[PDB]
Amino acid sequence: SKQPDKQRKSQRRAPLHERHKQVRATLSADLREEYGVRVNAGDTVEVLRGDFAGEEGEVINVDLDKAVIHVEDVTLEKTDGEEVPRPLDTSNVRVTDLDLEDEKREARLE
Amino acid sequence: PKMKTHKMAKRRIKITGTGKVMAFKSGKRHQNTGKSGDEIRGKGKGFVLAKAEWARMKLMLPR
RNA sequence: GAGCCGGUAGCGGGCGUGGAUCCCUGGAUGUCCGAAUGGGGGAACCCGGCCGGCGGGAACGCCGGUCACCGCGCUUUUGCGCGGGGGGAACCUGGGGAACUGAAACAUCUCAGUACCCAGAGGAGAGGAAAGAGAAAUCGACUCCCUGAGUAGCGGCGAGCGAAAGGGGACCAGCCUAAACCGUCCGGCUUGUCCGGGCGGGGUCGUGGGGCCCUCGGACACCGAAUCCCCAGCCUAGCCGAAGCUGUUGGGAAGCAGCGCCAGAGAGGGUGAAAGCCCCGUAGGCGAAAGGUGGGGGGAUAGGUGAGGGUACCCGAGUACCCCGUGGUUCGUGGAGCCAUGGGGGAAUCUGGGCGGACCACCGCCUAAGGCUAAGUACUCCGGGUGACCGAUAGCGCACCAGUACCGUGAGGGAAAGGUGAAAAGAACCCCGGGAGGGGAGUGAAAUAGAGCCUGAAACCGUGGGCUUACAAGCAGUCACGGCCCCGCAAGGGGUUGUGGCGUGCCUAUUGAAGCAUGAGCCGGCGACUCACGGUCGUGGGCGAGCUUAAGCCGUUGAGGCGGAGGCGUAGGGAAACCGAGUCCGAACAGGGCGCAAAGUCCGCGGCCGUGGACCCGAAACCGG
RNA sequence: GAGCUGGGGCUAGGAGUGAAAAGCUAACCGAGCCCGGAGAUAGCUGGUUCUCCCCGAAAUGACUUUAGGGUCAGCCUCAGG
RNA sequence: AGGUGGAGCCUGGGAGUGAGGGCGCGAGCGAUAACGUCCGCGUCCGAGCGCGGGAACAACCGAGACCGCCAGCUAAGGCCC
RNA sequence: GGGGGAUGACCCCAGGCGGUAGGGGAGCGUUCCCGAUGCCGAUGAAGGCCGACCCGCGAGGCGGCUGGAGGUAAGGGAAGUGCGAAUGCCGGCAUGAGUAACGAUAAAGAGGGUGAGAAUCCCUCUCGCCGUAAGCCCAAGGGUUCCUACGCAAUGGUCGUCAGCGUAGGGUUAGGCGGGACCUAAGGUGAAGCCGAAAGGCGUAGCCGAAGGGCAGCCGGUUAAUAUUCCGGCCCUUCCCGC
RNA sequence: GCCUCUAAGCACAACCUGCGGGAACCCGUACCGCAAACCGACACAGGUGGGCGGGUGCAAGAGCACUCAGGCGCGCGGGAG
RNA sequence: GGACCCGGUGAAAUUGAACUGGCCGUGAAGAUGCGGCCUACCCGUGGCAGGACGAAAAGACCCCGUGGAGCUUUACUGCAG
Repeated sequence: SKQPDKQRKSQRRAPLHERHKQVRATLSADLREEYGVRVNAGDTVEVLRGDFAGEEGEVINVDLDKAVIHVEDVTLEKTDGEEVPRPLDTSNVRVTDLDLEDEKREARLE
Repeated sequence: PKMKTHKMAKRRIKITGTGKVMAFKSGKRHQNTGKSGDEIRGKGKGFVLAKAEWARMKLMLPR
């Protein structure tokens, strides 16, 4: 990991959880400030960019896989019709309501 | 890297600081030449100009 | 650390924090081929002994396991138990080993001991404590880098080939056995005293070893391993990890503006258009294991050698030495040695025996005719780092269902081909139509971004328009004058031409060229005076005695700085002895070289000259497998 | 019938075979073909790129297994005296 | 002596052609034959000594092409079209 | 060259200036490395497309249209650098040219049928060509090409609803047929044996080696395809255990 | 395969026979196949080994003319002459 | 039976480029393109060969490179035997 391309080499080829490494971030005031150690993943938040910028929503699906996730809110409808969840650019991602009602959620991040 | 007809460098050859070079008369003698005497008095040294450039050069360096 | 059943996105179904996917390491399966090895064979198939369940044997009997090739030691007995062989890009030594081409032919020579083939060792082999080097009574392993030196020198003295000791540097490092002398024996002959092989003595580093007699003397000396954990390094994932938000032009902002923080980590990359502070598992910096491989380093293992004189003496080899015929060496037959050997003679055991280049005297060196020896140099399949290194005809030829498609019987050849977008949101539905494909709607910032769908130029085929075209010559055309047509650089120009006016295309090689001499159908991209070491003049400049190897150290950036063997100038003149601002010819003051300082030297950048495939492609041929 | 033939094989490419012309040897063997020496040498042949300034050539003589090469001269050019 | 004016000389780096023809003249050969060749004296061309002339024609007579389209004298050569 | 040049420049006149090999000087764009107290751009990097300002020039600038993301260096450094042009290499693209060819002069024509559309398919009726073949068969070679249901984009040197073309499904069974579970000649291997510098050469016996030797059957039926194997009727062989 | 037999074991259990029960594998087949499915790079009038090859006529006969069974009209059709 | 007219398909070497006439002259000496002149409307298809020094191929006949390759003998040398 000392060159441009060795980034694709220990992130997605190595431990997929390394991609978890990607789900990385912070969120609201509470929690955050409070720290930032111990995540949740499929939590809630509210992006901060892209037309949808400054929006309200929640963490639907830990997609690490595709390299990002989905946010019920954030989405769109096809052209045939039916609606649908859009792709979640890892990038602009916000979480404040730190999914933690599940004791195991509060025993790791908040 | 370089050397030189080391030869000629051997036989006939060798320069003066002057930037010039000379080798022994070279009329006839030392082969056929019952010929004469005074003719004998015909072997000191001969300094040819112009060409003495291939020469010198080609030798260049040590001599 | 919380998602997954690989690239498959799709249907149908499912595992999971009372630690799934996957990252590691050590496992158990590993069907058939392939050194193949049980036997055969046109590989990937077909055949046999022993055990084996016993197995459907419904009231009737099989696969599985197995096993065994052959050359190697030798507990020999009837031989039981260990090693090998096959690979492998490049690199290593041995075994064998060539023409081209240069010499402007070519027989000597060169390319070379190169290219190739063969065998085999290794992770490195090569080599390696000297019958060495040379001569200052000086040096000491081998190797490798610089230097010595393009010197001494080899030669149809032609083209060329072209050492070494010594000095500087990296490394260090030393040991064994036959080596019958002693004793031990075991086996023979046949009892003695012979040869024999296992045990020690010694088991030689730079001359010693034994055997005898008296002095001995009575603990720190580990190698190539052997050993223990040690930091065992790495082995993939180890994990934390400083600090901004609002406003805004925007389809998108991380941009434009306002305030705000970081900081040994403003390395880069991903983020809808360019962030230190959004993601980054990055540089900040600390982190990390029960298994696979070291030095460093600690210890005993420590294996192991380690002092005195004397005596008549016996103890590292079967061929040294010599004659002929080759080798290697700088040595091409030479005044020609050392070492290595093809044939034939066939010595010595320390006043022995080679050596210092024919030989000889004397001096000086060394002690052969067995063996082992890490480290210092080479090489990249592998993994990383870095780029005045490339961008799809460049780079490996091959950026991803390529050494595959494809021609070749074979050995072998050996290609082309990447790019939508922010993500599919990849075009439901309606239309002409057998469809493909075209018309609308919808995504959309734009689809003349639309599915081989970024940029998408030229050549070349179309569709309309301006001008122009039927008594006319030349590719061309360009100068004059005229009419139609447009004047986003208006009283000046655009475009097109009717006439007339003067006109032989374009490249190489040519005395000479339009050409009827050749070169080219058209467009686009590749495509040809380069680099290195020398030398050579010119110039930009640092000191005049000027200047640096190789290496040692220092190194986000990584910062150069020390290193003084050398080499050119400091006189030269001469074959040399040698002399020397003088000298060689000579016996003569007659000339040749030089003196007279004018002094360079290193470097940079250039026009060139030699070695180079070396301005670029071009053939018939020779030589290897 | 030194007859034509299928199938199985043996020889081999400086060497084979050849009722023999130098024939045939995977469709051109007067010495095969592939990879290697190797990008062989190649007075010959072509090829030999952007602009512009300045001057201005020879096609003779001398020696060459040299004559359609090239050495030295002669005629060019730039730097200083 | 030099009116000249701009060639000359030495040292030094970098070169190219190393085989040409055409015309006049003086010679050689040759059938005084050839756009023949062979030596000389000047010129000439050199793939641009490109333009004028002689119809056209490197080339022989005149000429030295830095550039200026709607100037002026002439050369050689011409002026009935 | 020369008369004074302030750095330009300005004035005189002398004085030419046509030029290939080839010699000297000066400049231009090309991709890179500086960022010598350098950074432009979503109101476009760049390339592209088009032009009546700047230069002798090779280029510049600059304005209009295009296109999705870069890179510029005011100055010095570096180099795989500038192309008609090599019967050049690679790619495309025109020629001749809507002429030359349909691969044997063994000819067809008619009615119906299917289909979006049939000279070129299916049924049917005349007619022509085989007939030693343009026959069935065994082999060798090639390997699903064979059948059946769908379909025609390209291959079919025209069509094409046809295919020996596409996708999907399915097809070929043997104690007695062939190959082995048997045999040897050539030849090839090859423990022993024999000779090579090494790789290797030869080579006994034994083994490999075939439509040569040997070996136990035949006729009918039966699907979209198989058949001496599937049906059935008829004919057998070798091994094993028992008596 | 048939007969002769050593080693050798049978010699109330070795081989021949008779009857009855029991056993019988490995891999090959489609269709093309004087050929668009095989070699000639292509649906190329080129080659490729064995089996009677049906008849009528001709002295005979795989030669010949017509045709049996089975095969096919050549994979480009019209139209002037 | 092609060729010709129809429908269907639809190549190919060579070629700088071209709107390419005859003449008699010319030039490097056998010209559609240069001079003078004479005929001269624009395009096409079925043809006929003459010229475009037509196409094929960087002459095999030639000479030149102190090129190459094969056979020959009292060529030179050297090896096999």
